[PDB]
Amino acid sequence: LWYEADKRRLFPPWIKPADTEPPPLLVYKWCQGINNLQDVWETSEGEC
Amino acid sequence: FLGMPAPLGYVPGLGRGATGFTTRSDIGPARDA
Amino acid sequence: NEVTKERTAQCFLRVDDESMQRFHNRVRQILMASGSTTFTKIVNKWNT
Amino acid sequence: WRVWLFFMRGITPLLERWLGNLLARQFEGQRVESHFD
Amino acid sequence: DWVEVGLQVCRQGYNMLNLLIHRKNLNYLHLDYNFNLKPVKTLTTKERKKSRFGNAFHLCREVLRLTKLVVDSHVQYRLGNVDAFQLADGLQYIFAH
Amino acid sequence: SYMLPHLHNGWQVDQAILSEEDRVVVIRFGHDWDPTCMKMDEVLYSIAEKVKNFAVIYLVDITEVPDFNKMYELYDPCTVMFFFRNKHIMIDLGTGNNNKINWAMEDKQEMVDIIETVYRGARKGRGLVVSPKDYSTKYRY
RNA sequence: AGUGGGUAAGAGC
Repeated sequence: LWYEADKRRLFPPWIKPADTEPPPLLVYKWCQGINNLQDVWETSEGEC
Repeated sequence: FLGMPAPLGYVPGLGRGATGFTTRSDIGPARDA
Repeated sequence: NEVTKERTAQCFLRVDDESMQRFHNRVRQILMASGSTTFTKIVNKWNT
Repeated sequence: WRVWLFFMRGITPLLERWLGNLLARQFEGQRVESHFD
Repeated sequence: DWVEVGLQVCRQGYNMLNLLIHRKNLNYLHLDYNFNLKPVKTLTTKERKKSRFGNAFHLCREVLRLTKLVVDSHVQYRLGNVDAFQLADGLQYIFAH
Repeated sequence: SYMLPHLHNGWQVDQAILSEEDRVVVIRFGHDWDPTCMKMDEVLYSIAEKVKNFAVIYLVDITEVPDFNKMYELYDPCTVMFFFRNKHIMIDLGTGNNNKINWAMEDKQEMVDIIETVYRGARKGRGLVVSPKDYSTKYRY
């Protein structure tokens, strides 16, 4: 079942843990994705 | 044997060859000579 | 950031309290289950 | 002197009872769960 | 006289402690007149286990030693070896150390 | 407690010790109403039948039978004595008092091990047996 | 700071 589910992408990327990242790498990737959002650390116009 | 009284003038400490012990001096009454 | 390539954010890490509790519980059950157990087994469990 | 006397007024009962039991003719001398059952 | 009573009480306490020491006819624990208890010889390990006294006994021994020190300071002052100032200093040193 | 046999006078205790030629006699010295004695009683009753082959259990109330209190130092709330062929057997439990088990043991497996080790050591003619489990530390953590 | 948790058992003289 897992071989099939990886053959045809039944599980979208957000499903974790994947066979590519250890959980600490998952945390690092989450932090990096949060940081890499376009103008995520903006508070001049009150966005949160 | 259960249900039988002790013989008169018998020391249960004796009659068996038993010997006591003294782990310390704080326990037990003072030995009398 | 993947565009500015600058230090936009700072990430401070910490070990979760649940993880510390789990580790303490593991060490406690290693120790308390050592009445009849070789020293090498205890040291290997602690090392692991 | 007074500090040690005030220690003595409280330490006296312990030694008194201990020696009274010790010098007496006859010497005298994990339970939470296994209490009710 | 108070010094007489102190000497009498020191002697009586020594006698009581000696009676307690020789409780099971174990006569190898020598207690001196300054309330220092020591084995008379190299006692065997069986004897050393058999000659264990609780914390209460040693507390009593040391408190009687303290009273012995006080009464001995008074006796030394009465004899004339130490002045009244020296007696007071000795008593203060006893009660501080 | 009440299930196990009870000895009422010191002569009965002597007869019980003498009459056993090939079984270790385990005697609980204490008071039936003592909670620690209650733990010893319940453990012994739990394993009174498992070790019937090579042991026997007797209960003695030191208030009604004080005849050993001086000689056996029967002043702890509960003590356990092991005898083999009219000879008291010592156990190097690790607590510094090899003469008796003066504390309550929760595990019945530990007491079965103690009885079996006592039987093995005393059958070989030895008078002191080394306990299978150390008891200088309660292993609480 | 501190006591311990350090008793080999056995044979009769």
